[PDB]
Formats: sequence, structure tokens, C-alpha cells
Amino acid sequence: VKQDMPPVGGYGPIDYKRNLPRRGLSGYSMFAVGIGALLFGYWSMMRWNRERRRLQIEDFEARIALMP
Amino acid sequence: MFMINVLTLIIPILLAVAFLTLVERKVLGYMQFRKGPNVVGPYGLLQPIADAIKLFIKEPLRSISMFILAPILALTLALTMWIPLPMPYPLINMNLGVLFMLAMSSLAVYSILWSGWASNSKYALIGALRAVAQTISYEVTLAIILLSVLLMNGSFTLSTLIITQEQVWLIFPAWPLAMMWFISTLAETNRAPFDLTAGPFALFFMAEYANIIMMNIFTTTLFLGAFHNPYMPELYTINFTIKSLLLSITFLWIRASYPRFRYDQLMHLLWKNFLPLTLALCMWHVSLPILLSSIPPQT
Repeated sequence: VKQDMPPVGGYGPIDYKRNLPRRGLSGYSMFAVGIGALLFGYWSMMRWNRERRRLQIEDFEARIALMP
Repeated sequence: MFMINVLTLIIPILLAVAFLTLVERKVLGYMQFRKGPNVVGPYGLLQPIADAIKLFIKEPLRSISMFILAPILALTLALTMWIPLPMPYPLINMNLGVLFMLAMSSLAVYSILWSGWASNSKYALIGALRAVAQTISYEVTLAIILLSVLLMNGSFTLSTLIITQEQVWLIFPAWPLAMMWFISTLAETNRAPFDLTAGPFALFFMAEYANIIMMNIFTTTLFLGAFHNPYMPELYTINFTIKSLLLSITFLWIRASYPRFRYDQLMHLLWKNFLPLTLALCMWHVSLPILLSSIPPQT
């Protein structure tokens, strides 16, 4: 017998495609969810700032009543 | 006790920057397929310590007063620029500290230009002049964006900022402004993708990476964090430290990935893409509190 290195009856194929998934969101959906979380942060920001101004006015009234 | 406060600030800057160098080298190593370094001692700690030692025993050679005066300014910025950073109780309660950040970044630009003048008439000094020009083209963007993100905070005092960050983070009312500012932090740290660019190299290197840690701590304070609960500030310290660490790893992690710009592409990109967008976001942040009736309590 002979003992070279042949391929055994043929081998499987190997791909040659530029395999790209291009996944992720679109323009509109990513854009809208970013602006939506932005507006959520704005609303909570507005609420905290106006309640904070209430308390800071109370601090002003403390210094007024303390002064003379 | 106040000099003890100073020593407890500026003794961990050496350990902080050296362990930052081992952390960034190990992190780049695992970004690639590298265990670098682990052979030299237990997980590579004596390797940065003794390597810093070897860098101090290099015996170099040589205008001399200028060559003295540049890295001393760089490293005294690296020391004196963690003063008002409000890890819960800051060192000095400055009434304004962010403008001090801007002023000492300009002092770092002084440092780079003095080193370039000390480099004794070289094509390297022409390149360092270009680096001075690109570094000075950024404090416009950083100051204007910083102005807008403090505009929702009223005062410059930064304790008001740690008050503002209790309900939600400030990353949500200004995320693209924050994105541009973080790119400007990449810009001010003079590292990748924003490059290029003798001794004492340890002191100059120390200045750059303490500037990095300053920019990351200031990023972490400016946009997010936790709540300052009194009579247990260490909880805020731990949560702040963890977030700043993750941001600095992300900062080196973004450095690990992209080729560096062209100089003229860098200028082109800077002016014609950040600068109108800064102005537009900033005028919208000016007209925002008058259209939400929420101006902050400027005390």
C-alpha cells in the first residue's frame, strides 16, 4: 500500500461571504427613544427645581426673621 | 491637621498614577491576547514600582532654566488640581472651582509650550507648536459646554451640583452635550486618538496621567454619581469611586480601538462639527429654564 496525504473522499466547503448582521435600531426609533428619555429627564428636573426653590425661599425667610 | 489633609491627597497620587499605569497596561493586554504583565512578581505591582525606580536612575544629559521651569509647572498642576474635587467633603470650599479647572488647563498649555521651546529648535518643536495649537483649540468647547451644564445648576459652587444630582442624573437632561464634553476630555488628555506628543519623563508622564484622573473624577462628579448622605460619607465615596473607575476603564477602552486623526482633519472636525453644535445646544439650554420656569436656586 501507499501512505501519502490525500483528502478523504472530499471535504466540506468553507464560506466566502462578507457576513454582516447590521443589527441595532433604525434612525427613527433610536432618535425617538433618546429624545423621550431626554424629555423625561426634563420633566423630573423641572419638578425638583421648583420644589427646591420653595425650600430656598424658606431659607430666605429664616434669614429675614433672624436679622434685627 | 490641614497639612495632614494635603499629605493624604498627594501621597496617593504617586500610587494612583503608578497603579493606573499597571491597570491600563493589564487592561490593554486583556483587550488583546496578552497577560502583560504577570510574570514579574505577584500580578505585576513591583514591576511598575521598580520600573519607576529604574526610570529615576537613568542618568540623562542636557536653556537650563527653561528646562527646569517646564515640568515643575506640569507636576505642580498635577498636585494642585485635585483641591475642590468634592469627594464628599472637599479640601477647599471654593465659591467657584470650574473656572479654576479651566485656568489650570491653560497652565498645562503653558507647560507644553515651554517644553517645546526647551526642545532647542527642532522639527519636534514645530510639531509641539502644532500640538499647542490643537490643545488650545479645545478650551473653547470645554468652557462653553461646562457653562451650559452648570446653567442647570445655578452656582459655580459644585456643592449645589452634588445637590442637583440627587433625583436623577444630569446625564439625562444633557446627554449629547455630555457626549461632546467627554470627547473634549479625550481631547484635553492628549492621548488616543488625539496625538502626537525631553525629561524628566517620570514627572511629565506623572503630570499627564494625574490630569487624566482629574478629568475622569470631574466627569464623574459633573454628570452622575450618588447621594451625599451625611454622617456616613464613605458610601458616597465608594459609589463615586466605582463609577469613576468604570469610566476611566471605558476611557482607556475607547483609546484601545481606533487610529488617530489627521491634524487638519482634527481641526476641520473640531470647528465645523462641534462648534456650531455647541452654540446651538447652549442657546437651547439658555432658553430652556425660562420655558420650564425652573431656574436653579442661585443663593
